[PDB]
Amino acid sequence: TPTYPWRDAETGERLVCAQCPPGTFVQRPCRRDSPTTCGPCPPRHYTQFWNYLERCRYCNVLCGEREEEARACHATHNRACRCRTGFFAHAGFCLEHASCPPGAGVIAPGTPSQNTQCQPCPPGTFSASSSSSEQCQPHRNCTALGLALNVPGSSSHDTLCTSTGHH
Amino acid sequence: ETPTYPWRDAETGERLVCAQCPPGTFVQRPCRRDSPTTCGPCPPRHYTQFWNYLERCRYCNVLCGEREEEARACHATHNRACRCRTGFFAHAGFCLEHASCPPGAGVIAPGTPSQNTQCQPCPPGTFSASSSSSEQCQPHRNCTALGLALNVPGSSSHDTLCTS
Amino acid sequence: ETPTYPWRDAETGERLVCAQCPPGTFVQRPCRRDSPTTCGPCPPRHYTQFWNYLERCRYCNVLCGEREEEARACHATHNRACRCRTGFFAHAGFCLEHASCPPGAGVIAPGTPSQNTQCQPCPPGTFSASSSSSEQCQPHRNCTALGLALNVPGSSSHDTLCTS
Amino acid sequence: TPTYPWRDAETGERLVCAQCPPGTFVQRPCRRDSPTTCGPCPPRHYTQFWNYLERCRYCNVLCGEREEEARACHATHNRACRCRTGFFAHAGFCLEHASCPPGAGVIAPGTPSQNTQCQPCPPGTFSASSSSSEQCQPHRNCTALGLALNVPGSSSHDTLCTSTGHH
Amino acid sequence: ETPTYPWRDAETGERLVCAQCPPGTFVQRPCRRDSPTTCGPCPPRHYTQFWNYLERCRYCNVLCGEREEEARACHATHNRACRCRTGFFAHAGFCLEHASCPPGAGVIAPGTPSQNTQCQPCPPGTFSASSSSSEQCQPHRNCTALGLALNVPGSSSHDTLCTS
Amino acid sequence: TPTYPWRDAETGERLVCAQCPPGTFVQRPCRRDSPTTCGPCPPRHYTQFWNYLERCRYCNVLCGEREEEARACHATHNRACRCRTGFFAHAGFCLEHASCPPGAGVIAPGTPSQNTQCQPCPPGTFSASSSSSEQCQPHRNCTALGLALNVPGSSSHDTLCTSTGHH
Amino acid sequence: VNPAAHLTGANSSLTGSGGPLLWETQLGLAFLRGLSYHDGALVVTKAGYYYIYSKVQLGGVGCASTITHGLYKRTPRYPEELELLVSQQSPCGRVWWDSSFLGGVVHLEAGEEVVVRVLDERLVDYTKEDRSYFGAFMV
Amino acid sequence: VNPAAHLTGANSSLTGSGGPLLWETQLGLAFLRGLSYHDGALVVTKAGYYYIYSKVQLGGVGCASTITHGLYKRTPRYPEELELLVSQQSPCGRVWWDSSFLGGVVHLEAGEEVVVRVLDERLVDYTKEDRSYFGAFMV
Amino acid sequence: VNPAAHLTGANSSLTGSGGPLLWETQLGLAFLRGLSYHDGALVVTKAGYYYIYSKVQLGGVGCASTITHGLYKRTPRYPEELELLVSQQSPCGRVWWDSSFLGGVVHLEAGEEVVVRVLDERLVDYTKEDRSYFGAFMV
Amino acid sequence: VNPAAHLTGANSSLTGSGGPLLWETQLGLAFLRGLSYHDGALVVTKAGYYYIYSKVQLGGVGCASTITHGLYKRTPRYPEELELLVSQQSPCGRVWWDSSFLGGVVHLEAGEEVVVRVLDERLVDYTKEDRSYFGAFMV
Amino acid sequence: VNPAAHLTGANSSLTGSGGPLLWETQLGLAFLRGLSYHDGALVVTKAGYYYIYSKVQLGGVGCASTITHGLYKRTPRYPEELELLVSQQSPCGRVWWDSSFLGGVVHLEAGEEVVVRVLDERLVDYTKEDRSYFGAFMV
Amino acid sequence: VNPAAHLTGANSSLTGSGGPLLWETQLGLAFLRGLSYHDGALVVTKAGYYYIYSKVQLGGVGCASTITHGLYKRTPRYPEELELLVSQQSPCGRVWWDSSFLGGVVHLEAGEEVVVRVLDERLVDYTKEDRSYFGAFMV
Ligand SMILES: *[C@@H]1O[C@H](CO)[C@@H](O[C@@H]2O[C@H](CO)[C@@H](O[C@@H]3O[C@H](CO)[C@@H](O)[C@H](O[C@H]4O[C@H](CO)[C@@H](O)[C@H](O)[C@@H]4O)[C@@H]3O)[C@H](O)[C@H]2NC(C)=O)[C@H](O)[C@H]1NC(C)=O
Ligand SMILES: *[C@@H]1O[C@H](CO)[C@@H](O[C@@H]2O[C@H](CO)[C@@H](O[C@@H]3O[C@H](CO)[C@@H](O)[C@H](O[C@H]4O[C@H](CO)[C@@H](O)[C@H](O)[C@@H]4O)[C@@H]3O)[C@H](O)[C@H]2NC(C)=O)[C@H](O)[C@H]1NC(C)=O
Ligand SMILES: *[C@@H]1O[C@H](CO)[C@@H](O[C@@H]2O[C@H](CO)[C@@H](O)[C@H](O)[C@H]2NC(C)=O)[C@H](O)[C@H]1NC(C)=O
Ligand SMILES: *[C@@H]1O[C@H](CO)[C@@H](O[C@@H]2O[C@H](CO)[C@@H](O)[C@H](O)[C@H]2NC(C)=O)[C@H](O)[C@H]1NC(C)=O
Ligand SMILES: *[C@@H]1O[C@H](CO)[C@@H](O[C@@H]2O[C@H](CO)[C@@H](O)[C@H](O)[C@H]2NC(C)=O)[C@H](O)[C@H]1NC(C)=O
Ligand SMILES: [Mg+2]
Ligand SMILES: [Mg+2]
Ligand SMILES: [Mg+2]
Ligand SMILES: [Mg+2]
Ligand SMILES: [Mg+2]
Ligand SMILES: [Mg+2]
Repeated sequence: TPTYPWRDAETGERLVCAQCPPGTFVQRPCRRDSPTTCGPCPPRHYTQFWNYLERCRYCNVLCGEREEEARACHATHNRACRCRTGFFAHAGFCLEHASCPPGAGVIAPGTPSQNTQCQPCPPGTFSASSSSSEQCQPHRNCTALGLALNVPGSSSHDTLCTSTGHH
Repeated sequence: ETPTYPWRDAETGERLVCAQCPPGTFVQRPCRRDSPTTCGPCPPRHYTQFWNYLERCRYCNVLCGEREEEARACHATHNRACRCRTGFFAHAGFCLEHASCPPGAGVIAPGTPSQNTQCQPCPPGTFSASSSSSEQCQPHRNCTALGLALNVPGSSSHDTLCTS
Repeated sequence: ETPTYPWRDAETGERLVCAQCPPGTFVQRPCRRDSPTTCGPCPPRHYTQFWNYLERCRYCNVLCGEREEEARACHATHNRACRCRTGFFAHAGFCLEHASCPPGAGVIAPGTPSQNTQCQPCPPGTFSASSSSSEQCQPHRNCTALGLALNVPGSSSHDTLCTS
Repeated sequence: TPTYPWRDAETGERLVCAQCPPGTFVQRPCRRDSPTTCGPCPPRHYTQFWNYLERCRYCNVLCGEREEEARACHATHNRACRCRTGFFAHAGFCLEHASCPPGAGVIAPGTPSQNTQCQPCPPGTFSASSSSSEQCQPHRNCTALGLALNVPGSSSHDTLCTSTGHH
Repeated sequence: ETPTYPWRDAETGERLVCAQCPPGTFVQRPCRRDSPTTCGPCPPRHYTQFWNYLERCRYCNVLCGEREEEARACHATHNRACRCRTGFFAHAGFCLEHASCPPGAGVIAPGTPSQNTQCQPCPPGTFSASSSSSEQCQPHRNCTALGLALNVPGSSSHDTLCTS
Repeated sequence: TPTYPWRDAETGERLVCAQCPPGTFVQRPCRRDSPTTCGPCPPRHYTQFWNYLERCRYCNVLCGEREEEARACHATHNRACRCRTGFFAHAGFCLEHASCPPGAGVIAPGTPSQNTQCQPCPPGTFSASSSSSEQCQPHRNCTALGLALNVPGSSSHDTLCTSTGHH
Repeated sequence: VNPAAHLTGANSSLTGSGGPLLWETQLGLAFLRGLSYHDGALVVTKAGYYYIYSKVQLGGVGCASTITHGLYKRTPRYPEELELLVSQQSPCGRVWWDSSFLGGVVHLEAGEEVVVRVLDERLVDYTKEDRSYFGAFMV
Repeated sequence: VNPAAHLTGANSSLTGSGGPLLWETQLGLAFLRGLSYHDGALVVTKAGYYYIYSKVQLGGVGCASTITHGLYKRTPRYPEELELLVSQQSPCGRVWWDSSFLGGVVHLEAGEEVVVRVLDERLVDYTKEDRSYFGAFMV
Repeated sequence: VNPAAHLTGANSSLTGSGGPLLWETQLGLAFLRGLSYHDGALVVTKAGYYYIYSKVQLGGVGCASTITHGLYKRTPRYPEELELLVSQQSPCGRVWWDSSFLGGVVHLEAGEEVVVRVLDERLVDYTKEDRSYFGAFMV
Repeated sequence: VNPAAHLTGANSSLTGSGGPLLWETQLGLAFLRGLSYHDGALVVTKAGYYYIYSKVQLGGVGCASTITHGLYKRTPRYPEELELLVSQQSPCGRVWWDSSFLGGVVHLEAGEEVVVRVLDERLVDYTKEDRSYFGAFMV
Repeated sequence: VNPAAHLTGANSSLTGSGGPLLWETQLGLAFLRGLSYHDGALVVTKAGYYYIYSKVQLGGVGCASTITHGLYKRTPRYPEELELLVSQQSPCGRVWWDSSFLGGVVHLEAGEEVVVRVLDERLVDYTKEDRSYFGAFMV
Repeated sequence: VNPAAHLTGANSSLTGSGGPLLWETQLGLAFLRGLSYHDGALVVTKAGYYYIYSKVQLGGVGCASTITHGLYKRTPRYPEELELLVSQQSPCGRVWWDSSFLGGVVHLEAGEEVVVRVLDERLVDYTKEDRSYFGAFMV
């Protein structure tokens, strides 16, 4: 139990007072005949460590319009904030998750911590759209369908088959 | 079953329906009146990834740069593919070095072949003292857990010191 | 009178002076020994704007973009022409949205197809409270004209308040 | 007539003093037996509203080297400034009116408020010069002149005619 | 001695070893069975800088721009060459105006055809009052050398004044 | 000898005290019966002029990691700094001397005051390398060597000769 | 007791009315000592010269590319604000951050007030009490 | 008769589907001589080596900061397009304009096709037949 | 004999009149074979389809931030130039260099002409015959 | 009475002599209270520690791209200015605006002076009294 | 005697430990008067409200492109620093220079300390005493 | 049979020696028809006028801010390369991509050679046969 030094005011005797645990502050210091009175931190204030503050710290982390609470102000900790859905954190801002354009697809969706990740669609796959959810999808497979090839696909357009075989 | 392709017999002129050749092969010789399509294996440095009736395999024309290694080799059935080497991440067609989180910020995710280092400012009660692409935010030394008294308060960039 | 052009008669070889064709037309057939130039009307999507002896009208090859509308249609005598749509102004080959004057500044001229919004900081005794591409600087509410006393002085960005 | 409250110093009685009109300031407050003495604002100072200032405001709008007075400092108003001939106002600066290059011409001249406006010369017209006054002018018209066409014009050069017809 | 070149005689077909032509010349006619190489002088606007067997001299195709003058003329043995005119320095293919050292800084090296003005901040006890591409830092007026007392201390941008 | 005025404290008489020369400061002002005592400036301090300072100025010019002393702190002058070998001064920084790329060569080496100067290699010369010392060097001269020309050189590669003549 | 104050950015700080910024006056680092506050304004109760100051933390994504940060006086004697100390900054020259700081001595009478205005206000980061603020003390 | 063609930007050029550009083939400067066209593709009828080219005028306002412009072959013998000549450009480094040109000689059999693709398509100015185009000729 | 030409930048190339560039036609790399030249124009004498091209080297110092480079036809049958192949570029985004290349196949009758124009002309480097040029050949 | 002053930019403010800026001392917001003024300098009449400060509003069109804003001491004991508080700013990185602010405590004796210098001076906007200024108060 | 101090950048100023900056306290312009110093911190010996301030001269060659400059309180009552006044600047938008200035009034008790931290610290120019500094005075 | 060739970027393309690029001549899209190749050079065997071209894909990270891309002739009759078609580009105005294309008609005798050079070489992307190439055909 960590302590701090003090003095009894009636006698002048030296005292050894208990500090106060997370969530509390020193409302009244010890005396020769009583321990330190630890008060609970009021709303909007916290102490995260053992301390001998006479007032708790202010919960001063405010969430912007693109953020929401990752943790509430509690007597034990300050508030904390993360980017809301659709946004990631960068350089103290909350930016819009990028879209992967046509020709490329999502390999990891965006999170509050990272931007959308993207790759160029590999051979055999495509993405036709600018999108922050769409992955590279495999081309329509004319041979598996027993159908004739009509127009070959690319990294940004699906293969087209006719509607019948050749005979 | 096996996909196919129309072909005018040279010297018969009738419409044949020939078997295409499988991935890893190409058409050495087209199907005739009595003979099936003759398929040959792709020579080295060449591939076919789909059924086809190419007269020559496609060339394995993807080359890895000095920042890159093979994620796949040139095979009879596919082209070479490349990824960024260790310490780099793939950005806009290039391989960039993984970034470093300054003092005051810690790694929340290692860099990978597709992803830069991810960093955040060290939350309260935690610290990072150096620019590093591995080091995470660590909790402050806890003076009361060690039975010591506080010497110098720590910060987002320096550890708490306790007095002996 | 009617402008002209020299022409070697094919099969006579003499130098003829033929009439050119007027705007809206082109030369269907050249002038001969006995016949004048035969002029035909430009078909749709085509034009000639000047006298000419073209064998085919010029193509109306100006296309309006999504930010643009026709200032003139394709006619027999002229090409299409385009201007920026409502809300845009023509800058360096593009159609940009009209700008907004911030709080503290007022519109001194509406945006047009050729001109951005014009803005100035609100002069003394005047105000604008909003970002707007129409709103001008207005004079402060005059407390003494309304028979009231002053409550809160105004600014270039807020109206003067008077006490009831 | 707007007013302000005051106190007679001899008696302590409450007074209701007249404010002072644009162009003046309170040189002496009212008394039980006289109205407020309104002084005229001295040079370099103004009041634009009814007021009970004891000193007029300073005419603090100074004109830069590229500006000139749109209004003088008057007892009723501060000075105000506009860009001098050849300059327009933008972002608190006075910039040089742009020139329209060859191939393009002036559709509105520059003013203190706006920059030169420019268009690409339409068909049949030209501008050969980089200029902040020159408009697109119609090409020399060979047919109207009864002359032969020598070299066709463009948006940045005039049509050339010979000096005679064809016969 | 004189360098040479192999040549198949046209109409003999034997391998001849012919003399090349010297700088300032070119080959009017190749060497034959009995005749040596005939060399002719480069006409104006043309040159050869090395021994050669060109059938026509190279063209003097270096042109000086308006910011440039000839460092060398077009000669029979070399192309024209250009340098920046007085007041300019050669940077990345262009001729830029020599820079000016602001008040507070002095010229430590004049601009030349290859080099911008060099400037440094005026060291202590020295000054420059103007933006100039010649003016160097000069020592402060020394009040005690002139037998006067100090009036106003000088700076890196103003001379010390002494009282009469 | 420049002076300053003073007053004798015992009598009140006016005095004319000597100032103190470069390298010194007034440790004790004059009196009616003694001249000014000039003290020598202590380490890390200087006076560059005749003066009547009571403390010398501080040698406050500190050399950065890319700099070294051009002059030491002396009693007569402040310290001064220049860029170390390999660096030149620009805009209060010490920058790395540039390299002249292939195709171009050094015409003046870098100094603490100026960056490397470079020209495009003229006809007949080459530089194969990106270098901040290498000059344009003359091509290997096949005719002077009595050898056949194998491959002509350029501004960034040397001419190649075979190893024999032609006959 | 010498008048002083330090007011901090708050959740209410940006009204979007084109009126002045609002500030916190009691929690965390904010305090008033011999000055008052009403609706964004520091209210003077003791006449004298004050050093007034304000810092605003500005920040944005790319991009009136010009930001004006100022302190203005209101007096009941005249129906318009007077400019005291004003800065114009064009920091938008992607994510950017810039701080604008103003300080200076002005004479203020009892009953006069001082407010801070930023145009455009929305570039102000009001989320951290250590980053945007407004204060004064008598000198 | 030597095959040649020159096809031009048209009102229909930008499909938005991620497929090939479409082109005009008969009006104004467009023509076909001994080649055909089918849904954006030049279709070869005489086998041989062709010089193929295309120019696209690019432009936009600010900033897929990278544009790819390419020419691609389609053959019935393989179910995916084959790259012939491709460029990547990052010209976004307010209003900008850049033009990308590609040319090269390729072997093409009867029945094979060539197309152009640009990603992103939307940066292509199709409003002027002189600025975006696609053509070829046998060599 | 197949018509061809390649014309090069010359000391006289930039007239300053707003007209076409002029070119060298015989010295160094310039030549004419079965085509003619007249005051900046290539003049066609054998009718047919031609591949025409031009490259201009552009450069300058800082910043008409937009450059237009084009090839234009002149015919006696119409009193205004006709656009063939045009590019717009904004390369000013201190010293810069950019090169603009245009090529394309066009139909030209005997007696018609082709010219090049750049606006603004002054950004063209004409000092080097290898960097600005204009040519053609029949296909 | 505690010495203080606030001097404002004036029409005379930029001498162009390379000497210090000049300031207004009486009109509008400017005042002296227990400090004097002579030729650009605040003149100290009571010895002590002062917080000195100066703000200059800088602005320009495009672009020594480095601006130095400083406060300097003059003493009769030594024939050269002493640097007190100095900032270097390279804000030119079209129309731009930037504010430079300096403040700090220095010890000054009676008869010493303080001046403000900007290099380059012409970037200073001296047209608004609220924008460029120089003051001090004893602490 | 009213507590004041002005501490100046020194050769020791950048520890590179991620701890606070260190400062000179005696030579040249630096002084302490009724405040103390220990290991980078101003140590308070008289309780009251202080205006604290710090200016850091930043500079670099091209380019965490974001610089944080702050003043922080340490108290023995709590084992973590408290942020007082903090600025974030992204000035890297070649050679650049920028100054960051912070000032404000805070209440400090005896035995509390104030330190300055910059991240990243190495952009601080510590070579000139007039350029980077840290001070305070009681108000 | 009309000479033609198209050669492509290869793993060996960038020698680092300051010499010419090397190229592939048989795999994938590369071929030779009535021309030869020797150590980077196309070697002419039938005399005449050729249209020569080359495209290089350039790219890098930040910033010899100027790139020169050119085609050069080698003849045994002169001991230095002769410039044919050259471009200079400054595209470095983080990641960028630009492509440079050159084409033009030149006269070449039997036995003469053409090469390509880029300075600096290292900015050339050789990893893709569709993006850097060199070819020709007789016209
Ligand atoms: C040289 O001068 C001759 C005059 O001797 C001149 O020819 C004139 O050209 C103009 C421009 O093309 C012609 O104007 C047109 O007239 C026709 C009817 O004959 C109209 O139908 C035209 O269309 C208008 O229609 C639109 C509505 O749908 C309108 O909104 C729009 O404003 C259109 O312009 C048009 O007015 C005119 O006919 C001739 N005149 C003669 C006698 O031929 C020529 O242009 C001059 N050359 C040069 C190079 O400047
Ligand atoms: C290989 O070595 C041989 C030597 O055995 C060498 O040939 C030499 O070349 C130089 C360069 O062209 C020649 O120098 C010239 O000489 C002539 C007279 O014969 C002069 O007229 C030349 O002009 C000068 O004139 C200007 C005034 O108008 C001067 O200002 C200027 O400086 C000019 O240079 C010039 O000096 C020299 O003649 C030959 N020597 C022989 C013996 O042929 C060759 O250059 C070397 N090859 C390579 C590739 O380096
Ligand atoms: C530091 O160490 C001690 C214990 O080893 C922690 O003290 C405890 O705090 C919690 C939180 O309120 C209490 O519920 C316990 O009763 C405390 N126990 C003791 C023995 O002191 C303390 O929380 C640690 N601090 C941090 C930030 O982790
Ligand atoms: C506000 O309203 C009143 C009148 O309706 C204006 O008061 C007049 O001011 C002028 C200007 O000097 C005087 O000449 C009149 O005699 C005043 N009349 C009255 C009845 O008060 C006042 O000017 C208006 N203010 C503004 C800025 O427009
Ligand atoms: C200014 O002028 C005087 C002399 O003309 C210089 O005074 C001398 O200073 C040196 C340096 O310590 C001494 O050794 C001499 O004895 C001094 N002589 C006299 C007669 O005063 C002085 O140094 C000059 N100042 C500068 C900066 O150059
Ligand atoms: Mg996609
Ligand atoms: Mg870290
Ligand atoms: Mg508004
Ligand atoms: Mg014009
Ligand atoms: Mg100077
Ligand atoms: Mg070199």
